[PDB]
Amino acid sequence: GKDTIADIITCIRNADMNRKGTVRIVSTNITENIVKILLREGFIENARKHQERNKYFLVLTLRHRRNKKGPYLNTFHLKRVSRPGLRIYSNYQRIPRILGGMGIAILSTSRGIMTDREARLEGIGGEILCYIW
Amino acid sequence: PTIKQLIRNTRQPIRNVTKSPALRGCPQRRGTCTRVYTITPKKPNSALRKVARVRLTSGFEITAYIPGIGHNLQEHSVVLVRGGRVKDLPGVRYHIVRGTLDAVGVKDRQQGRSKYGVKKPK
RNA sequence: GAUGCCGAAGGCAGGGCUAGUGACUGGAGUGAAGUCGUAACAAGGUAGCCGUACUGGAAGGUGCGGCUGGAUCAC
RNA sequence: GCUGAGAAGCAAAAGGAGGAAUCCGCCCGAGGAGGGGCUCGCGUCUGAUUAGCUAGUUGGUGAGGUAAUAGCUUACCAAGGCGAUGAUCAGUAGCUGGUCCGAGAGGAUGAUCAGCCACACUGGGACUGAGACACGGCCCAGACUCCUACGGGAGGCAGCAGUGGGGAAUUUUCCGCAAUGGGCGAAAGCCUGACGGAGCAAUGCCGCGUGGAGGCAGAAGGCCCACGGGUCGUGAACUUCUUUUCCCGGAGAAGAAGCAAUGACGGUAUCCGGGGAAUAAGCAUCGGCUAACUCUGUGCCAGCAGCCGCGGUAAGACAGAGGAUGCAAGCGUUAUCCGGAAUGAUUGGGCGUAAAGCGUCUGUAGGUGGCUUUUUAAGUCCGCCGUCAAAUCCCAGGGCUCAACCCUGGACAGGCGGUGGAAACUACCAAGCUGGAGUACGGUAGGGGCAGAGGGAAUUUCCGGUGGAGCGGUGAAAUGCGUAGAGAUCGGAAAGAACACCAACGGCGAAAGCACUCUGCUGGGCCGACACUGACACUGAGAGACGAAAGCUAGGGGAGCGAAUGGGAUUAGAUACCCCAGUAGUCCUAGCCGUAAACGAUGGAUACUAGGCGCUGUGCGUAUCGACCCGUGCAGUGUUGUAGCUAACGCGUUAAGUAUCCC
RNA sequence: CUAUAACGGUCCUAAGGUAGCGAAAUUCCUUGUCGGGUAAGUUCCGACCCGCACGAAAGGCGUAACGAUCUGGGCACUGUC
Ligand SMILES: [Mg+2]
Ligand SMILES: [Mg+2]
Ligand SMILES: [Mg+2]
Ligand SMILES: [Mg+2]
Ligand SMILES: [Mg+2]
Ligand SMILES: [Mg+2]
Ligand SMILES: [Mg+2]
Ligand SMILES: [Mg+2]
Ligand SMILES: [Mg+2]
Ligand SMILES: [Mg+2]
Ligand SMILES: [Mg+2]
Ligand SMILES: [Mg+2]
Ligand SMILES: [Mg+2]
Ligand SMILES: [Mg+2]
Ligand SMILES: [Mg+2]
Ligand SMILES: [Mg+2]
Ligand SMILES: [Mg+2]
Ligand SMILES: [Mg+2]
Ligand SMILES: [Mg+2]
Ligand SMILES: [Mg+2]
Ligand SMILES: [Mg+2]
Ligand SMILES: [Mg+2]
Ligand SMILES: [Mg+2]
Ligand SMILES: [Mg+2]
Ligand SMILES: [Mg+2]
Ligand SMILES: [Mg+2]
Ligand SMILES: [Mg+2]
Ligand SMILES: [Mg+2]
Ligand SMILES: [Mg+2]
Ligand SMILES: [Mg+2]
Ligand SMILES: [Mg+2]
Ligand SMILES: [Mg+2]
Ligand SMILES: [Mg+2]
Ligand SMILES: [Mg+2]
Ligand SMILES: [Mg+2]
Ligand SMILES: [Mg+2]
Ligand SMILES: [Mg+2]
Ligand SMILES: [Mg+2]
Ligand SMILES: [Mg+2]
Ligand SMILES: [Mg+2]
Ligand SMILES: [Mg+2]
Ligand SMILES: [Mg+2]
Ligand SMILES: [Mg+2]
Ligand SMILES: [Mg+2]
Ligand SMILES: [Mg+2]
Ligand SMILES: [Mg+2]
Ligand SMILES: [Mg+2]
Ligand SMILES: [Mg+2]
Ligand SMILES: [Mg+2]
Ligand SMILES: [Mg+2]
Ligand SMILES: [Mg+2]
Ligand SMILES: [Mg+2]
Ligand SMILES: [Mg+2]
Ligand SMILES: [Mg+2]
Ligand SMILES: [Mg+2]
Ligand SMILES: [Mg+2]
Ligand SMILES: [Mg+2]
Ligand SMILES: [Mg+2]
Ligand SMILES: [Mg+2]
Ligand SMILES: [Mg+2]
Ligand SMILES: [Mg+2]
Ligand SMILES: [Mg+2]
Ligand SMILES: [Mg+2]
Ligand SMILES: [Mg+2]
Ligand SMILES: [Mg+2]
Ligand SMILES: [Mg+2]
Ligand SMILES: [Mg+2]
Ligand SMILES: [Mg+2]
Ligand SMILES: [Mg+2]
Ligand SMILES: [Mg+2]
Ligand SMILES: [Mg+2]
Ligand SMILES: [Mg+2]
Ligand SMILES: [Mg+2]
Ligand SMILES: [Mg+2]
Ligand SMILES: [Mg+2]
Ligand SMILES: [Mg+2]
Ligand SMILES: [Mg+2]
Ligand SMILES: [Mg+2]
Ligand SMILES: [Mg+2]
Ligand SMILES: [Mg+2]
Ligand SMILES: [Mg+2]
Ligand SMILES: [Mg+2]
Ligand SMILES: [Mg+2]
Ligand SMILES: [Mg+2]
Ligand SMILES: [Mg+2]
Ligand SMILES: [Mg+2]
Ligand SMILES: [Mg+2]
Ligand SMILES: [Mg+2]
Ligand SMILES: [Mg+2]
Ligand SMILES: [Mg+2]
Ligand SMILES: [Mg+2]
Ligand SMILES: [Mg+2]
Ligand SMILES: [Mg+2]
Ligand SMILES: [Mg+2]
Ligand SMILES: [Mg+2]
Ligand SMILES: [Mg+2]
Ligand SMILES: [Mg+2]
Ligand SMILES: [Mg+2]
Ligand SMILES: [Mg+2]
Ligand SMILES: [Mg+2]
Ligand SMILES: [Mg+2]
Ligand SMILES: [Mg+2]
Ligand SMILES: [Mg+2]
Ligand SMILES: [Mg+2]
Ligand SMILES: [Mg+2]
Ligand SMILES: [Mg+2]
Ligand SMILES: [Mg+2]
Ligand SMILES: [Mg+2]
Ligand SMILES: [Mg+2]
Ligand SMILES: [Mg+2]
Ligand SMILES: [Mg+2]
Ligand SMILES: [Mg+2]
Ligand SMILES: [Mg+2]
Ligand SMILES: [Mg+2]
Ligand SMILES: [Mg+2]
Ligand SMILES: [Mg+2]
Ligand SMILES: [Mg+2]
Ligand SMILES: [Mg+2]
Ligand SMILES: [Mg+2]
Ligand SMILES: [Mg+2]
Ligand SMILES: [Mg+2]
Ligand SMILES: [Mg+2]
Ligand SMILES: [Mg+2]
Ligand SMILES: [Mg+2]
Ligand SMILES: [Mg+2]
Ligand SMILES: [Mg+2]
Ligand SMILES: [Mg+2]
Ligand SMILES: [Mg+2]
Ligand SMILES: [Mg+2]
Ligand SMILES: [Mg+2]
Ligand SMILES: [Mg+2]
Ligand SMILES: [Mg+2]
Ligand SMILES: [Mg+2]
Ligand SMILES: [Mg+2]
Ligand SMILES: [Mg+2]
Ligand SMILES: [Mg+2]
Ligand SMILES: [Mg+2]
Ligand SMILES: [Mg+2]
Ligand SMILES: [Mg+2]
Ligand SMILES: [Mg+2]
Repeated sequence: GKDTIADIITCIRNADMNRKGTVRIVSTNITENIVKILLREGFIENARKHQERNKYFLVLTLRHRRNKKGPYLNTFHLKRVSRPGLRIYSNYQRIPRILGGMGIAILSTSRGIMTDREARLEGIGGEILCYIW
Repeated sequence: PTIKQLIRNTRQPIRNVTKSPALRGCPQRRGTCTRVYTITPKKPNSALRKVARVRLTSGFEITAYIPGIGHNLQEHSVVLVRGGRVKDLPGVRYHIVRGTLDAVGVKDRQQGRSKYGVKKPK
């Protein structure tokens, strides 16, 4: 648990590859925000919170299998960019865009977390958390 | 691999190693022939190859190949040698430019004459 | 003018580093064809390999320990 | 103005032009701009087979010195300064605007052109001066060249040309101050091998040419041909048109700047006329990559080749011919650099078997590090300013007929510095929180380790009794042991070493390893409870400890086994396999060695991803109220196997899967 | 290819000289041959091995320190010359 962000991302990727809709993730401001964003983008069905023994679990419903489990044309990819060993930052004009914009990029900036779209409207650069296909 | 390790300078390039050290970074060098003789090629290529040992301006002694058909070269002759490798003979990394200094041009060669140092026939 | 201090070559001495060369000798590489053997690959005709010690013209042999990248048979 | 607390003390000049006006000067202050001197942050090659270096060295005072701060100098005081983030030492190198390459990230390099440094025959000094430790100045020493009437002198091309020499290789002992720039002068002007030009050279980049249009489909010739014909080929010859270039004549600039004058280039660039297709195409390649094919000549010869490789009688790979293809006033070969090369990998690789996981731990520096709230604003982000010289690259126009080249204007990057904001993430500051890591408590399994007791088979030898010919051994034998009584058998002693069954695809250990039994000293591990601390974590360069067997030093001990050694065979030989003997060693104490297929051929931590069948230790519920039994929670351990991974084999919750960190 | 002999045959013994060293306090022929030191070296140092006739407790081979030891060379110094 040296990195929480990468961990969330990873659990998602694993549950996804295994064709399961439901994931338990540990909550945190970052986690919660990231998931919110993930919802307003439409990458994930629904999110909700649970509590036991002062632990918080966000469970995430995931988009249903593609017209069977066997014949899948599409998966859902996640990639950590800035990680504890190398922190990647970008100014306004270097802000990444994924596959011509089909995917998104998550930024942590002065005004909070957002997508690259929001950064382009508001004109801010910052730290790039991950890429999402 | 580990960034921390890369910052100890764990990537270093392998320098370019020349194929003709005796030239010392030159297109050609002039030399005098110590000996002219023949050698047999590595099998299964059998023939008799024309080679001469040349002592150069850069001081080295090498063994260089003489192209074409026939030659007038003999000891205490001043020739000009150029690079390039003969896959046949072990140790022979150098040719002898034909048609300059003491090596005349190949007699009666009509085609690709520039390689062998031959005038154009009228 | 003379003289003191500092003073470059020049001198001597021992050092560190490198260049070349040297009777003889140790091994390495390539040489179709030479000599001696046949160690290795099949259970390679005593299973093979690693460490190590002793010995042998030479590949090697045996001892001690280890492993299967061991065949046969056990399933 | 300078010295100085002050009192005081001390310091300057130059005239020349003109008939006069006035001009160019002179001395002392005080500014300005430009040019220099210093000082500091950052960036500024390879080597650990270079690990300690430094004593005016690192600082303090007092005196000196410098244009100025300063160990710049000197005396005294103190003991620092630098260094595993690479000092010192060695090796290489002028650096930067830039140039070449690259999709980019960045690699290599520093010619011309522009800035800076450094040097001037080899070393060292100063002098003059605003400025030098001074290329065509001085002084000395040294090496070398010249002149000398031999007593003495002269000199410094890494200035322009030029000669020798070295070399694969790099140009005329040319013209001119007309332009621009310098120096001196009141000006006239003088000097400028800076510079402006010419000449030589395909060295390179760019433009143009070597003809345009038509040309019976008939002939000569080359070559191929199944002799039918194909192909050089509209190609030439041939007929017309044109004249860039060539040749012969004419005229002829801008460049020159405001009084005319003054042009090295040059009678050149350009413009007009007269002839006339007239003056002008080569070089590689043709096996595959790679575009382009056949024939004669040769026969593992002669030769080719960038790699693979061709060539022993019909060679698309040699040499010749014809034909074709590629480029074209160039075409090839060699050298150098980047590319392709993901082949040193940040973007962008790997480590079970292909090269590659230290033998295994403990841990120092170092790197990363859980959640919540606040703070700060170092990173990070946004705005504005300064600068990062001009030339080059990029964009937009303009000029030489075009292009190359030149000129104007402008800018993205990206760097550094100042300032105003933002506060999510890293970082900091203050307080919190348990799920990570620990402590206490209570349990429980264990060949964990060290130390001390005890036990039995078996074997060997020795002492007897019996007995009386072979034992032992091999594929078959023999050496060997035996009538001096062997082996066999019974009874006795003595000694050492190893621990049958249990034992199992079982247990513990960090690994190595650890098992007859017992007891003592002690290391961990796991499980259940909130009892508690509250991030104390994970890894680990150097460093430390442990580390099978063999081996060694010193002292013991010595049954069996057994390197070496000896004998017997086997065999062409047998320094081997087999047999008979048997020394080191194997054991114990105290050390050293530090290696193994030290293997899961798989570094460690964490998080997350179907199962099925098993086992060990425990806990819970159930079953009975104690052994099962069942279902389950953990911790480890084994076998099949889904997703996914992999070159395949296979791995697959004990990953070789999906991610993060360290080595 | 000349050479030499890792390899084989045979003879004889109780067995046939291993490690290391080697023209040596051991080498006869012999001032062996080669290298070095010297203008010139029968001595000296290093090496070859053809050890007349090395050799393992009559020890073999190394070796720092030491010697009124034996033996070669050099600087200083001198009537040794
Ligand atoms: Mg930046
Ligand atoms: Mg990488
Ligand atoms: Mg290359
Ligand atoms: Mg000196
Ligand atoms: Mg000396
Ligand atoms: Mg030899
Ligand atoms: Mg050899
Ligand atoms: Mg041969
Ligand atoms: Mg064999
Ligand atoms: Mg075998
Ligand atoms: Mg085998
Ligand atoms: Mg043996
Ligand atoms: Mg034996
Ligand atoms: Mg064994
Ligand atoms: Mg006065
Ligand atoms: Mg005066
Ligand atoms: Mg006058
Ligand atoms: Mg007057
Ligand atoms: Mg002034
Ligand atoms: Mg550089
Ligand atoms: Mg002092
Ligand atoms: Mg590239
Ligand atoms: Mg130059
Ligand atoms: Mg310059
Ligand atoms: Mg100077
Ligand atoms: Mg000179
Ligand atoms: Mg000087
Ligand atoms: Mg002065
Ligand atoms: Mg001067
Ligand atoms: Mg000077
Ligand atoms: Mg000069
Ligand atoms: Mg002099
Ligand atoms: Mg002089
Ligand atoms: Mg003079
Ligand atoms: Mg010159
Ligand atoms: Mg010359
Ligand atoms: Mg020359
Ligand atoms: Mg040239
Ligand atoms: Mg002028
Ligand atoms: Mg002027
Ligand atoms: Mg003036
Ligand atoms: Mg002139
Ligand atoms: Mg010029
Ligand atoms: Mg010409
Ligand atoms: Mg030209
Ligand atoms: Mg020309
Ligand atoms: Mg040329
Ligand atoms: Mg051209
Ligand atoms: Mg035509
Ligand atoms: Mg005309
Ligand atoms: Mg023209
Ligand atoms: Mg005028
Ligand atoms: Mg004309
Ligand atoms: Mg083709
Ligand atoms: Mg060819
Ligand atoms: Mg080439
Ligand atoms: Mg044939
Ligand atoms: Mg024939
Ligand atoms: Mg033929
Ligand atoms: Mg024919
Ligand atoms: Mg040909
Ligand atoms: Mg031809
Ligand atoms: Mg070329
Ligand atoms: Mg590369
Ligand atoms: Mg490589
Ligand atoms: Mg690889
Ligand atoms: Mg292998
Ligand atoms: Mg391997
Ligand atoms: Mg390991
Ligand atoms: Mg290993
Ligand atoms: Mg180790
Ligand atoms: Mg550790
Ligand atoms: Mg620490
Ligand atoms: Mg931290
Ligand atoms: Mg955090
Ligand atoms: Mg610029
Ligand atoms: Mg343009
Ligand atoms: Mg134009
Ligand atoms: Mg410009
Ligand atoms: Mg900027
Ligand atoms: Mg800034
Ligand atoms: Mg905050
Ligand atoms: Mg805290
Ligand atoms: Mg014990
Ligand atoms: Mg008993
Ligand atoms: Mg009897
Ligand atoms: Mg007998
Ligand atoms: Mg007896
Ligand atoms: Mg009796
Ligand atoms: Mg008996
Ligand atoms: Mg006993
Ligand atoms: Mg275990
Ligand atoms: Mg055991
Ligand atoms: Mg215990
Ligand atoms: Mg508390
Ligand atoms: Mg280590
Ligand atoms: Mg130890
Ligand atoms: Mg042992
Ligand atoms: Mg021994
Ligand atoms: Mg002993
Ligand atoms: Mg015994
Ligand atoms: Mg035995
Ligand atoms: Mg024997
Ligand atoms: Mg004996
Ligand atoms: Mg025998
Ligand atoms: Mg025995
Ligand atoms: Mg021991
Ligand atoms: Mg090893
Ligand atoms: Mg083992
Ligand atoms: Mg049961
Ligand atoms: Mg488990
Ligand atoms: Mg397995
Ligand atoms: Mg499996
Ligand atoms: Mg793998
Ligand atoms: Mg013979
Ligand atoms: Mg024999
Ligand atoms: Mg023999
Ligand atoms: Mg025999
Ligand atoms: Mg006998
Ligand atoms: Mg005997
Ligand atoms: Mg015998
Ligand atoms: Mg011997
Ligand atoms: Mg031996
Ligand atoms: Mg010897
Ligand atoms: Mg002698
Ligand atoms: Mg002796
Ligand atoms: Mg002797
Ligand atoms: Mg004698
Ligand atoms: Mg000599
Ligand atoms: Mg001699
Ligand atoms: Mg003497
Ligand atoms: Mg001697
Ligand atoms: Mg003897
Ligand atoms: Mg003796
Ligand atoms: Mg004796
Ligand atoms: Mg003695
Ligand atoms: Mg001694
Ligand atoms: Mg004494
Ligand atoms: Mg003295
Ligand atoms: Mg006297």
